[PDB]
Amino acid sequence: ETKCTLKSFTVEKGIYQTSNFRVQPTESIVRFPNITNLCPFGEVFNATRFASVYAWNRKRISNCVADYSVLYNSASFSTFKCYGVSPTKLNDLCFTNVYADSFVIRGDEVRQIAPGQTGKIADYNYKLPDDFTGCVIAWNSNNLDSKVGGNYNYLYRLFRKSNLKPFERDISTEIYQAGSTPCNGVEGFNCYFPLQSYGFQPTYGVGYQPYRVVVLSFELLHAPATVCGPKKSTNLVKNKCVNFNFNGLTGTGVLTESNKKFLPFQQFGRDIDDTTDAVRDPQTLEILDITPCSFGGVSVITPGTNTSNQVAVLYQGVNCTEVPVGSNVFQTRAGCLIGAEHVNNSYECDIPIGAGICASYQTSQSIIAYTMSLGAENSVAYSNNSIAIPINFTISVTTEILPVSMTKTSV
Amino acid sequence: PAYTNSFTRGVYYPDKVFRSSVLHSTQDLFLPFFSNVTWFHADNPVLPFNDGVYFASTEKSNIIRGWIFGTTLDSKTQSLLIVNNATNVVIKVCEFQFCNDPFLFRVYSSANNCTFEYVSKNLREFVFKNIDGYFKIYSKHTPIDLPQGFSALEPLVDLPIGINITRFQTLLALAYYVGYLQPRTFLLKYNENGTITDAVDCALDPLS
Amino acid sequence: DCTMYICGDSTECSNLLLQYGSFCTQLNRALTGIAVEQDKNTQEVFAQVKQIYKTPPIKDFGGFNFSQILPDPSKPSKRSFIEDLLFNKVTLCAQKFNGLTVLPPLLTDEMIAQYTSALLAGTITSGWTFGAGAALQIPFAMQMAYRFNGIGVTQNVLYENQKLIANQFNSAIGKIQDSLSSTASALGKLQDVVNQNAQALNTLVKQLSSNFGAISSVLNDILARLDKVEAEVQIDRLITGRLQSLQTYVTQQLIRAAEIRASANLAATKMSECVLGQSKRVDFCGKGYHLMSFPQSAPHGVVFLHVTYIPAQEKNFTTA
Amino acid sequence: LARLDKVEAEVQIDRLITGRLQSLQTYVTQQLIRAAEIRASANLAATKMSECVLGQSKRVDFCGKGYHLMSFPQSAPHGVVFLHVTYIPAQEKNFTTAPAICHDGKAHFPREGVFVSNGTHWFVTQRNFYEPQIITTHNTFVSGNCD
Amino acid sequence: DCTMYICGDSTECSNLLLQYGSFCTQLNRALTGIAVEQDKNTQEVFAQV
Ligand SMILES: *[C@@H]1O[C@H](CO[C@@H]2O[C@@H](C)[C@@H](O)[C@@H](O)[C@@H]2O)[C@@H](O[C@@H]2O[C@H](CO)[C@@H](O)[C@H](O)[C@H]2NC(C)=O)[C@H](O)[C@H]1NC(C)=O
Ligand SMILES: *[C@@H]1O[C@H](CO)[C@@H](O[C@@H]2O[C@H](CO)[C@@H](O)[C@H](O)[C@H]2NC(C)=O)[C@H](O)[C@H]1NC(C)=O
Ligand SMILES: *[C@@H]1O[C@H](CO)[C@@H](O[C@@H]2O[C@H](CO)[C@@H](O)[C@H](O)[C@H]2NC(C)=O)[C@H](O)[C@H]1NC(C)=O
Ligand SMILES: *[C@@H]1O[C@H](CO)[C@@H](O[C@@H]2O[C@H](CO)[C@@H](O)[C@H](O)[C@H]2NC(C)=O)[C@H](O)[C@H]1NC(C)=O
Ligand SMILES: *[C@@H]1O[C@H](CO)[C@@H](O[C@@H]2O[C@H](CO)[C@@H](O)[C@H](O)[C@H]2NC(C)=O)[C@H](O)[C@H]1NC(C)=O
Ligand SMILES: *[C@@H]1O[C@H](CO)[C@@H](O[C@@H]2O[C@H](CO)[C@@H](O)[C@H](O)[C@H]2NC(C)=O)[C@H](O)[C@H]1NC(C)=O
Ligand SMILES: *[C@@H]1O[C@H](CO)[C@@H](O[C@@H]2O[C@H](CO)[C@@H](O)[C@H](O)[C@H]2NC(C)=O)[C@H](O)[C@H]1NC(C)=O
Ligand SMILES: *[C@@H]1O[C@H](CO)[C@@H](O[C@@H]2O[C@H](CO)[C@@H](O)[C@H](O)[C@H]2NC(C)=O)[C@H](O)[C@H]1NC(C)=O
Ligand SMILES: *[C@@H]1O[C@H](CO)[C@@H](O)[C@H](O)[C@H]1NC(C)=O
Ligand SMILES: *[C@@H]1O[C@H](CO)[C@@H](O)[C@H](O)[C@H]1NC(C)=O
Ligand SMILES: *[C@@H]1O[C@H](CO)[C@@H](O)[C@H](O)[C@H]1NC(C)=O
Ligand SMILES: *[C@@H]1O[C@H](CO)[C@@H](O)[C@H](O)[C@H]1NC(C)=O
Ligand SMILES: *[C@@H]1O[C@H](CO)[C@@H](O)[C@H](O)[C@H]1NC(C)=O
Ligand SMILES: [Zn+2]
Repeated sequence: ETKCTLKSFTVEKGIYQTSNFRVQPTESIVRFPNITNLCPFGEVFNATRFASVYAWNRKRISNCVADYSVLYNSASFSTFKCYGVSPTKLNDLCFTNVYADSFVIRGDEVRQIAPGQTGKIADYNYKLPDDFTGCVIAWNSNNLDSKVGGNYNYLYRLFRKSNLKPFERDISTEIYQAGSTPCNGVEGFNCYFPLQSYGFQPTYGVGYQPYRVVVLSFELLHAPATVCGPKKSTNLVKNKCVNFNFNGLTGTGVLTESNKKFLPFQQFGRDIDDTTDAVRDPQTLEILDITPCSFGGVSVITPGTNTSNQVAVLYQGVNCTEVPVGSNVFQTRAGCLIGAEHVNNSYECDIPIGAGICASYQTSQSIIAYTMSLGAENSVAYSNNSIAIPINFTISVTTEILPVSMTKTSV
Repeated sequence: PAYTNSFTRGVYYPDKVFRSSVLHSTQDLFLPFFSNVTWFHADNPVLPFNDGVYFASTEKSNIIRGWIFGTTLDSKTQSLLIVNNATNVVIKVCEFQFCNDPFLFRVYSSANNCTFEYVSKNLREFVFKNIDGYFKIYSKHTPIDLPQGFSALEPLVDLPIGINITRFQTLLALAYYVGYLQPRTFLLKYNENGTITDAVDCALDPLS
Repeated sequence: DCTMYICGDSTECSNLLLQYGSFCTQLNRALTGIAVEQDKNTQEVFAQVKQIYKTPPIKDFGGFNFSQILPDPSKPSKRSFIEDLLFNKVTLCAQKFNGLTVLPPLLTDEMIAQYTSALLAGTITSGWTFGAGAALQIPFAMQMAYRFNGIGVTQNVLYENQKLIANQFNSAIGKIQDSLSSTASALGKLQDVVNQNAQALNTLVKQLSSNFGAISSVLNDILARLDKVEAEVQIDRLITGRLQSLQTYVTQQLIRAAEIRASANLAATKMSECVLGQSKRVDFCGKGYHLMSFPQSAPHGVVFLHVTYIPAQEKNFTTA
Repeated sequence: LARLDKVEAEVQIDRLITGRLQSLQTYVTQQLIRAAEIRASANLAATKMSECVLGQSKRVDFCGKGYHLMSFPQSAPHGVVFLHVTYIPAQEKNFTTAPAICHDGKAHFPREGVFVSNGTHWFVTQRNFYEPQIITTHNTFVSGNCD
Repeated sequence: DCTMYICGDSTECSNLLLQYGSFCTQLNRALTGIAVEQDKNTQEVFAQV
């Protein structure tokens, strides 16, 4: 691994960080609320009479267990777009609350039911937000919403003073004024009734045919969940490193019993730096600390390859109870040191490891690890009347090497 | 009506997330520090709701019992009725034809098209918010004019109702203060027990 | 850990990060150079002494009292009294999801305290001669008399006023002890380095909360909510922003490391020129004419107690 | 460019441009930092040339260990090597010493050097080399009485 | 002024800039350290007397 990370077949004496250690999770935990009540999608999709798009209906779906596969697996839907959510993962995800909206529109108007759209329907009938989190489901209804001589049950707003806000509704029938001529509450030049009815004859082209639409809006929030997918909740285990999924809160960690005094309304707890740090189990209501599964740089300690192929491994900051492991083990303050042999002697620091520990290849040779010596101890023999004077002298020549320049380069 | 200084009253837990031994800057509708709140004596006049309301009562006989919220405050629109009866807190949403002078039962002449219901010396503080299709209530009871001091209101209940509110009125059984929330950045201090013990209204003054 | 700061536990993100190539190798390599250099900086300042010189048990230093600066055997770290004050006055394994880890220094605080004790013991028992190499013992009052010659005062001034000079020195050390106990801003030069590094890490960690245009700042949300083709578009925004955030941190740490490197070279120069010798350089070793200096270790720093001769009670004379 | 038309190629090229530009900025930034390290080492080498080669330096450990005598510069690839020549005391010997000599009530101090006793006879000698001399009225100075 | 260099008078741009988080605080803080240091540099040279 050192040879590979250095991209060299030979390695000089030293300590080289080659990779990173990580305690992999033992198993996966899933914990959703123990709600058996199936969500009532049937009454929004199979209603006899839908709402006029100018007066689009809304229904809250909550405190129930959903199964969006029943919807998405059906072949009858002509369009099943989703924004900020994927139709497959939608069944694994969980939400606080959901709003189901429904109305009838022309086939040519389905393209307006998307975030950021404009036009008569988008601007004056049903406006989606810029950051819409839901799914738009639509199907042709020329078998139900049209008849010979035309069906005029449905209406849409043709004129308005200003564009609607997202999810805003306006059922007013005040005659719109398109010019300086006052209308005084009656139609005429520049004076038109704000609503109009579709020409739903059954012989019309697909763009003119009626289409039923259901829009599902998902409230992803920090608030407690009430609409989860059909996933079966697993048993709960502690102190093991495990994957977890609490009401959608997904991660990996060491679930530990928490002494943190969560108030009865609180569902999650957070780190000083706003990361999720504790959670309430949705069934037992116990509070669990989420400690991260331990990690650390893996440093390989080696003499030069021209000296020996034997090496030691330092798991930086890792405790020796956590590592999986050529079998000497020594808990330095720098981390768990493996493959090096601890000795009580002290020597000059050959290879530095940290916290006063160094390593060297020494005798039967092995990689020893020792507390480094600062130097030889020496009592100066000081006294109030003794002086030492050199009888002789040594003329010494010392090389000092200093960098002065570097290779002039241009790109 | 009279007027009084709110001091540091009206802080509440902005989110249902436990935080402890940390200072967290949050931006939400809060009652500004030292705000000039309206004062009434028991008075049951109709008042605007604006962006949100802070309501507090100093009492010794539990005379104040509920509130009504809406726009027309009549059967032409849905309205929210909150009433603390002698045995249960009761909450209802209906097109209530509220009386000209509601009191405790003579709150409305008739009701129809109901769509939501829920049933559960003293300074009582309450905060009412109506944002993103939720009506949210926070409250605290404190043993004791509005006293200067600091305590945080915990969430009492919230209603997933989409109704429109612009004005409200108080229901009495045969003194209180009203303040209005504003979008303010508050630096909140959480102790080791995870309760808010101090706050700084960042827009109040240069030191803040 | 560049790959853990940017992607955490996600293999999906880790594979996208490979498209940026060498950036995580460069970041880890740059931080490693900074870390290795911190041990060099400490070795260059403190490991100047060849041998661990020990003070005599009988401290007959001509009346000069070094008890506040020599090691206290009762302390577990064997620090001096002033060194213990310095360590107490500066006030600030891996269990962080963000991959941040703090490496221990090579020399422990106990080893650094052992080097300063050797430097100090050598200075008082042998003067400047331990720097040149032989560590020739000399009575303290006599080496102080040579310090006087070095500042251009005749050596008889030391012996004739030795009691006064010793009393003045002992009192001045007492004032330092009282000062470091009572003051706060004196160590602000070391505390600033701690505050700068802490603030830089809090900045780096808080940047994980930013969206950088993604639907969510939490990368596990995107993978739990969007399929591969859509998730990768959102993750690429987090990767780009987090990578830029980490590059900004590493760049500014390289600049700070160069500031500390300069301060360490300076501290190493003062050790050699002020502690191992007597310096003729004006204001290099405190105000006044330099006599000697005593090194004291501090958290991530060194304190030099510069002893100097300051003229006083000047009187007018006619001259020719 | 060989595989995509302008409208699609420009979208793909803008990614390479953004990444390559950031890659080159990272190199230039770190070279500026390294250049500052070399600049400091060059200023130091220039200081040692002036103070160690063109002079004799009293600065301890500036020009090698021991007392500096002289230095010789030698060029190296992108660097300079200083051969620092220094005097190092050797074979130190213990002597009894005194700060002053009392004579006829006068206190005598060494002009330069230190008083040392071979065990029976007092001598004055230079501090850095044992060369003992008779204590005389010339190599010592008087100041005050012996008390 | 990091927010004015990047966005000028635009509130629409200013809200987008918030998505990048701390970068404008870091830039202003770095330049402030440089500016404060210029007074230190002058004091260190001239205020010696
Ligand atoms: C200097 O001498 C001391 C010992 O003092 C001795 O007694 C004196 C009265 C005088 O006669 C000296 O010259 C004598 O040598 C030496 O210190 C001892 O050294 C040995 C090792 O050689 C060691 O085991 C002892 O512990 C030392 N004692 C102390 C108190 O440290 C010292 O080495 C002599 N120095 C030189 C340069 O010769
Ligand atoms: C490494 O981790 C283990 C736990 O896995 C620690 O062992 C515990 O140590 C405490 C004393 O500190 C004992 O009371 C426990 O009984 C030990 N537990 C076990 C299972 O042995 C160990 O101390 C850690 N080592 C370091 C250096 O932190
Ligand atoms: C001073 O030191 C030198 C060594 O640097 C000594 O010279 C040696 O002396 C011995 C005889 O005692 C000879 O055998 C060696 O060949 C000499 N070496 C050299 C390099 O000349 C010298 O004796 C010492 N002088 C004193 C007075 O101790
Ligand atoms: C809630 O209902 C009230 C009506 O009771 C709305 O108030 C009107 O708003 C329009 C602008 O949209 C004004 O032109 C009218 O003058 C307002 N009427 C009154 C009596 O104030 C209010 O807009 C509605 N709020 C929402 C969010 O739909
Ligand atoms: C307060 O209101 C609650 C309703 O919210 C009343 O409770 C009902 O009381 C009747 C008997 O009078 C029972 O048949 C119902 O089952 C109760 N409903 C619930 C939900 O508990 C209560 O009686 C009222 N109290 C007073 C004093 O009027
Ligand atoms: C309850 O609300 C509905 C509207 O949702 C009212 O129904 C309307 O009643 C008027 C007559 O008053 C009719 O002209 C409308 O056609 C009705 N609309 C619908 C959709 O049916 C109903 O009257 C309300 N009931 C009460 C008691 O107020
Ligand atoms: C050296 O200095 C220390 C102070 O740092 C002196 O210790 C004090 O001595 C007095 C008695 O003279 C005690 O009452 C104090 O409690 C001591 N203080 C400490 C901190 O120990 C010591 O006496 C001085 N020694 C000499 C020879 O002057
Ligand atoms: C101390 O120094 C004196 C000189 O001042 C030495 O005395 C001489 O010793 C030699 C024999 O070694 C005689 O030949 C001389 O005549 C002596 N001179 C005088 C003036 O007496 C003495 O030997 C030295 N002692 C030691 C122990 O070195
Ligand atoms: C609507 O009814 C059909 C049967 O007529 C049923 O298969 C379908 O599931 C119903 N819709 C929903 C959303 O369940
Ligand atoms: C869910 O399960 C727990 C047991 O783990 C049980 O105590 C609780 O009552 C269940 N939920 C409901 C709503 O009953
Ligand atoms: C390897 O070591 C041998 C001595 O054992 C030496 O002769 C040889 O030059 C070395 N080669 C390299 C590439 O270091
Ligand atoms: C090393 O020293 C420790 C005490 O620090 C002792 O417990 C241990 O037995 C010693 N081991 C050897 C091999 O001497
Ligand atoms: C509070 O506001 C009213 C106006 O609504 C004003 O008349 C009154 O003087 C104010 N009181 C204080 C103390 O500011
Ligand atoms: Zn003369």
